[PDB]
Amino acid sequence: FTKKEWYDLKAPKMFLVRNFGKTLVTKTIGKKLATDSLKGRIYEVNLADLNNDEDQAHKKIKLSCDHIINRDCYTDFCGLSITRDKLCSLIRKGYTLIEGHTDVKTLDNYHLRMFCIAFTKKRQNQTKSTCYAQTSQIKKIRKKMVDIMTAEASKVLLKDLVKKFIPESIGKEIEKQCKKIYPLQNVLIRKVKILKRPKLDISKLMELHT
Amino acid sequence: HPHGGGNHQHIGHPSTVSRSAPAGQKVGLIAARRTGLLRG
Amino acid sequence: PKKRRNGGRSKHNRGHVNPLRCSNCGRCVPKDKAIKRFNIRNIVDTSAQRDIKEASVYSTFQLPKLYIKQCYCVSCAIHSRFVRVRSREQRRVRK
Amino acid sequence: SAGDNINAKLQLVMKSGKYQFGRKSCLKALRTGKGKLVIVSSNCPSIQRSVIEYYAMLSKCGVHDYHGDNNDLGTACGKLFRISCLVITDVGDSDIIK
Amino acid sequence: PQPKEGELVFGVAHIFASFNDTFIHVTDLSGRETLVRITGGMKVKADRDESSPYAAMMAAQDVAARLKELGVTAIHIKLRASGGTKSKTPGPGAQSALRALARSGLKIGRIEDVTPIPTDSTRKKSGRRGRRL
Amino acid sequence: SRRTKKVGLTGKYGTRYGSSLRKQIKKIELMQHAKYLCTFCGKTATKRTCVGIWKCKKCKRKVCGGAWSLTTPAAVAAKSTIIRL
RNA sequence: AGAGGUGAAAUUCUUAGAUUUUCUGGAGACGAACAACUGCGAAAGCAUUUGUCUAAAAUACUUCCAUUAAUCAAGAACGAAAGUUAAGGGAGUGAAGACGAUCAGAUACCGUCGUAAUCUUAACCAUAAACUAUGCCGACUAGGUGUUGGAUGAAAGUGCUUCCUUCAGUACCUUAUGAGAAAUCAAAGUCUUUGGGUUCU
RNA sequence: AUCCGACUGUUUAAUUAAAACAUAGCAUUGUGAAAAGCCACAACUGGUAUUAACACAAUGUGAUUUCUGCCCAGUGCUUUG
Ligand SMILES: [Mg+2]
Ligand SMILES: [Mg+2]
Ligand SMILES: [Mg+2]
Ligand SMILES: [Mg+2]
Ligand SMILES: [Mg+2]
Ligand SMILES: [Mg+2]
Ligand SMILES: [Mg+2]
Ligand SMILES: [Mg+2]
Ligand SMILES: [Mg+2]
Ligand SMILES: [Mg+2]
Ligand SMILES: [Mg+2]
Ligand SMILES: [Mg+2]
Ligand SMILES: [Mg+2]
Ligand SMILES: [Mg+2]
Ligand SMILES: [Mg+2]
Ligand SMILES: [Mg+2]
Ligand SMILES: [Mg+2]
Ligand SMILES: [Mg+2]
Ligand SMILES: [Mg+2]
Ligand SMILES: [Mg+2]
Ligand SMILES: [Zn+2]
Repeated sequence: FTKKEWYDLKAPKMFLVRNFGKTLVTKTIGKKLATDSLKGRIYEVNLADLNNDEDQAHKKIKLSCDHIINRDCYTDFCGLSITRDKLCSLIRKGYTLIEGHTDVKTLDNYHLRMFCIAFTKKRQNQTKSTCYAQTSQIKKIRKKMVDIMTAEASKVLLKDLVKKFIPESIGKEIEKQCKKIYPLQNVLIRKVKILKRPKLDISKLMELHT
Repeated sequence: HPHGGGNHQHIGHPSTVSRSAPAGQKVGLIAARRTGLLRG
Repeated sequence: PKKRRNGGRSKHNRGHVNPLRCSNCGRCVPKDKAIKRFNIRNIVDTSAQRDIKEASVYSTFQLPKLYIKQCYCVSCAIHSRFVRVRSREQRRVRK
Repeated sequence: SAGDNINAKLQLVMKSGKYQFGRKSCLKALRTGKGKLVIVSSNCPSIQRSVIEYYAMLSKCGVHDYHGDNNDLGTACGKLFRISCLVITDVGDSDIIK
Repeated sequence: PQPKEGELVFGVAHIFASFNDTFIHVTDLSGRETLVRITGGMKVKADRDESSPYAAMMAAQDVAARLKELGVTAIHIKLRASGGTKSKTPGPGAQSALRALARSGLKIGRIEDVTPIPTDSTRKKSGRRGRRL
Repeated sequence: SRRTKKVGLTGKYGTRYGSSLRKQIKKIELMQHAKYLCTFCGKTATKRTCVGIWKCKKCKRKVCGGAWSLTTPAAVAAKSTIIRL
C-alpha cells in the first residue's frame, strides 16, 4: 500500500545535468532499513538527457547507486549500449561488417569488455556495386581493433576512459590506423560490460560529486 | 523374514516401508520417494 | 514437365544448404528458396503520429522505425499475395 | 622449423663426415679433445647428461639439446636402433656448427 | 512527491502486445517499484477482443487516471512484441494504447523497441511441415 | 594356419556365458594384455602386474595407471589442462 | 486478478501470488542480421574468435625426369536422416501414449501434456527425388553482359584504386542452311554424308 | 522328438537330489559422516570401519537373443505449509 517516500537521484560530475529524476520506496520497518532496498539498483539513461544535446541520442548510460545521504543517491557509472534502431539502420546489403571484443584492466583494477563494430566504404571512383573484403584483410583489421582497445583502455583510468567514450575517440583512432588495409565507414564502441569492481571506497565516490 | 511363506512366492504387502519402522521390520525399499524405471 | 531451368531456387556449385523457418506457418524451407522481404515500417500511422508530436518534450522528435526481415514458404506466401501466378513467357521476367 | 633444419643438416654429416654414437664413445672423444659437437636426446637419463655437459664445458665443445627421443634421434640418422647421444668429430660438407 | 515548479516526474511504461492480450505496465525508471498494471483483459468479458483496440483504449485511460492521482506527469515508452521463438511484430492493440496515452494528457519522453530477439534459436514449435490449415 | 575365425582370445571360454558377454571380455582383455611404451627408457616393454600397477621389464620403473590400460582419457585431459596453464 | 490458447472454446496455471519488471548465479543445444542465381570439398557435406598440426588447388617460371598415360570385372576407402549396442548428457522440439475440441463417425488435420530420439565419446548398419533424374578422358564449332582468384601493360594516386590484355572457376541473355516427337539444348551440336578411347545399364 | 532349468555348483545326517536354493547379467531404493545410512547394547559404549558414492546397506528378477503394452480410482510410500 502507498505509504512511500520519494528520493532524488544524482549523477557524477562527468555529465552536465547532475539531477535526473526521483525514485520511490516503502518506509522503514523492523529490520527493513529502507536503504538496503535502494542501494544496488541500476538506472539506464539516454545521455542526451544527461548532457542536454540531441546529437548523442543513442548511447544509453547505465548508472548504479552505492551511497545514500539522507534523501539522495549518488549513482556512479556502470555500463553502455547503443539503442537498437541505430544498430539496425547501419546494416545494408552489399557491404561487410567487422566485429571484435577484448578484455582489459584499468589502473584502478576494473575489468571490462568493449565490443567494437565496423563496416566498409566505397572509394567512389570504383563504379562497382559491392564493397566486399577478403578474409585476410578482415583478420588484420580485427587484430588492429583488439590492440588499439587494449592500449587505450589499460593506459589511463576509469573516469578518463568514460570521458573518452563520449566523443568516440577510439573509433576515430581505429578508423585512421586501418585506412591502409581497407577504407572503413562509421566505427563505434557498441557495448561496455563492467566485469569486476575493486572495492567500495566512499571518499572516492564522493570525490566524483565534488 | 517379512516376505516369507505363502503358496506362490509373492510379497503380499507393499514393499516400500517408512523411515520410522523398527529394526526387524524395515526390509523392503526404505522410504522410497519413487519406484519404477527412471525416465530422466 | 521441367517447368523451370533453375528448379525453383538458386543453387549452383554446392551440395547442401541449411534451412530456415517460415515466419507464418513454421515450416522448414532451405534458405536459397524462401522469398525474403525486408520491411521498414512505422510505429503508428500518420494521424496518431502527430498526436505524439504535440504531447512530447524535446520540441523536435523523430519516432523510431521497425526492422523485421520476414521469410516465407511458397504455400504460405502465394496465399497472401506476396507472389502471384504468371504466364509462361512472363515467368522469366526478373527484376 | 628448427627441427626440420637440424634433421636436414644431420643427413649431410651422415653421408660426409666422421661420427660415432654411444656414451663411452662420447666420453672418450671429449676426453682427448677430438669433438666438434655433441647431441643429446630429450629422453637421456639425468646423470648421463650432467657428465656429458661437464666434459663438454671443460673441453670447450657445444651441446645442442635435441628435440626428440631415443627413437626419434636414431630415426634421424639411418639407424634402426635408439641412440640417446652422439659426437661429431669431423663436420663434412655440412654447416651444422654455424 | 514534492516537485519544484516547472519540472516533471517521469515513469517508464512497458507495453506488451501479443496477438492475444495487451499489457500496460508502469514502474519508476529503475524497473523496480511497480505502480500500475491494467493488462487489457480486465476490460472485456468475451475471451476474445482481449487484443482489440477498444480494450487497449480502456486500459490506457485507467492507467492515465491512476497516474494522475499518484503524481506522475511524464512517461518513457518501451515497446515489446512477445518475440522469443514466437512472432516478432507487435499486436493490434499497441497503436490504440499509444494514441490513447498521447491524448490522455501526459507528456511523452522517449520511445524504444525492446523485443527479445535471439542470435541463438532454440528450435521452434510445430516441427517440419509446419502448422497445416 | 588360422585356428579360429571370430573368437580369437576368448576361445578358452568354450560355449558358456553368451556371445555378447564374450565380446565385451575380448575387448577388455585385448587392452589388458598388451605392451606399452616406457617413456623413461624408450623401449616398449611395460606390462601390468596388478589392477593398477604397471612395470617396465627393462628399467623396472613402476607407474600408477588405469585398470585395463596404462592411461585413461579423463586423467590425460586434466594433466593437459594443467600443463597448458 | 486473472494468465494461456483458438475460427470460437476446452483441457492447463493461479491470493499457498500465476502472468508481468529488475537483479544475481547454473545448464544444455544453437551461431540470426551481414548472406548473394557468391566460396571450398570425390560425393555425403562445410558459417562465432584465437593457436597448433595437416593437406589442396589456381597463377608465374629459359628448374628437373623423359612416355612414366586414359578407362577400368575382381578387390579397397568414405558414405545425409532414421535405426542398433555401451557409457554420459538431457534446456527446446517431440514417432509412441494420454487428454480437450470439430465431425454422422475422426484411432486425423487444431490445442494441452509427454516417453524414445535428437547432442558427446567408442562401435555397427550401407540406404535417399544420395537429382544437373545428364558416366569419365581428348578435338572442333558464336556473339554479348556479369562475377570469384592470379599475372602483364597503361592513367586518375595523399606504390593504392580504375582501365586494357591473358589464364583458371562460375552464371545469364540473344541466335543457330545445328539437333530433337516435343518440352527445350552451347550440348542433348560436328549421325543413313552412321567408326577418337573406354566402363556400366 | 516333446517338457523344465541357461551352464560348473548346493539341499531335507536315518523314507523326497528335483523343475527346489545359489549364480553371472538386468532393474529399483537409502546415505556426503564422529548431530550421516543400516544394525547391537541395561547403562556406559560398539559392528560395517585398516571404510568414503567405481563405497557400504536394503530388495526383486535370474545366461545370450528379441521384447517389456494400458490404469495413480483403492491400499502403501513420499513432497510443500
Ligand atoms: Mg512376521
Ligand atoms: Mg517367482
Ligand atoms: Mg543432396
Ligand atoms: Mg490450404
Ligand atoms: Mg565468401
Ligand atoms: Mg542411453
Ligand atoms: Mg525435457
Ligand atoms: Mg510441447
Ligand atoms: Mg548422445
Ligand atoms: Mg539406390
Ligand atoms: Mg539415378
Ligand atoms: Mg552409331
Ligand atoms: Mg540345473
Ligand atoms: Mg551338477
Ligand atoms: Mg532323507
Ligand atoms: Mg534319496
Ligand atoms: Mg530358481
Ligand atoms: Mg543378483
Ligand atoms: Mg530366461
Ligand atoms: Mg495412489
Ligand atoms: Zn622402461
